[PDB]
Amino acid sequence: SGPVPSRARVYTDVNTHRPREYWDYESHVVEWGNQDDYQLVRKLGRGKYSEVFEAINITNNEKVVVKILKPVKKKKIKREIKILENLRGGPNIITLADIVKDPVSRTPALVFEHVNNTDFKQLYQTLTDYDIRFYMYEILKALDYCHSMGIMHRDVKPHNVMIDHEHRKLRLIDWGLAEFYHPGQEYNVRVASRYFKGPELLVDYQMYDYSLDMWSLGCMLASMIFRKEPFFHGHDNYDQLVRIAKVLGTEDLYDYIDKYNIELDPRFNDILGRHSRKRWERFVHSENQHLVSPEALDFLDKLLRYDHQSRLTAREAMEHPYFYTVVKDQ
Repeated sequence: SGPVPSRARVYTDVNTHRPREYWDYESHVVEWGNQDDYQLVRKLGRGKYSEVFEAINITNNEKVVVKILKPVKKKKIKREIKILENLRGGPNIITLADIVKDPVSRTPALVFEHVNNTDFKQLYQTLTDYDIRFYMYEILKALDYCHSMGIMHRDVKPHNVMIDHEHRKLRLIDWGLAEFYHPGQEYNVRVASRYFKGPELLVDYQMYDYSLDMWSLGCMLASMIFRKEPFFHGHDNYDQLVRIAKVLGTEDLYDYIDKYNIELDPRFNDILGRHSRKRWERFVHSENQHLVSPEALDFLDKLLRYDHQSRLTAREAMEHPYFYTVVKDQ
């Protein structure tokens, strides 16, 4: 008959109670800043959709990050801009400062607050048990904020978390794939990076919600505590589900597709097979011992569920025993 509907357990109708202007991004009017305000200093990186530069605001000699957009549908640019403006001032959310027309690409360039960051390459190297708890807690603040505001990030992974370790300061960035949550809406499943895609995305269940972000956060945590980056390292979208299935087992997977009456791709038949659910202990060795605790495993288990309804919400996560010691400190 087709798949069973679903709604977010939390923040279900927040957008419905807003004025349409809040989520009706297609009708947002960009008000352009002055592109001569900013002088480019050096290239920071290349994205799928942007070139990223360090720049100076000459009017006030402050350091900024400029994201020059590749050509993309104006719809998508209005979205990102709208989401960024709705979220401004929220905890650990990157601040958009200005928006300008690049004279050379004739495309938008978003201008962000500068964040002096340590590379997750050289960072997930040096992190103590406490650091991970602290930063995950900081990420959860950002995710509970943006979910409470009717927005799912849809691209949570280590690249999108900026940490200034010297200042113990964290920002969730790259809001380019983020969407407004509406009960009943069927989303594109071609979001997130492979290693971070929820099972919902992999079996093509379009009526997903904020809980997607919680899976992704599970993948990050797994890779930090067990020191295997990325944790679920599939070579393509089908191999990804099989890698998950090999840890979480096939019984719950098939239970999941059953509950939601999901029609599984015939390609998946010959490859999923039959796998038991593994105990987390099998990833604990002497190099990662000091980051793994019973608290940490209980928490990770509660994030990494096929059934998106059963995963913790950002808010429930934040009150898990794993964070008791960081909560007391603040």
